[PDB]
Amino acid sequence: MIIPVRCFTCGKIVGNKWEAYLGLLQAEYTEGDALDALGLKRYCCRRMLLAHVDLIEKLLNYAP
Amino acid sequence: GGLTCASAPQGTLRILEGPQQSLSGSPLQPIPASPPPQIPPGLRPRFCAFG
Ligand SMILES: [Zn+2]
Repeated sequence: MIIPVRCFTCGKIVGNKWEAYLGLLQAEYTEGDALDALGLKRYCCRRMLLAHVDLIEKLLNYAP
Repeated sequence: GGLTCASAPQGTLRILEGPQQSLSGSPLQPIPASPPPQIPPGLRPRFCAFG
């Protein structure tokens, strides 16, 4: 639904790299370069953003 | 002055309309076969050890 606040395996905080991730992808950067530029070194964190599906943007479209 | 049976026909013709076959080219697929999954060029390591 919404970005998890902390990576499940480690506990690293990834809930503040969602908008930065989206901004570096709009600038032309690959998902690899983008996840690198955010400080997500170990692949447990990289999967937390790489495979996130933002469904809070589709629920926030039906009437109040 | 009536109609009488005449001589038996000597043959029969059966007509049908038929078109012909073209050359065998056998063009199986636009982009054919199962194209293989493959390596992204260069790639580079996306991880390092500590120290
Ligand atoms: Zn992690």
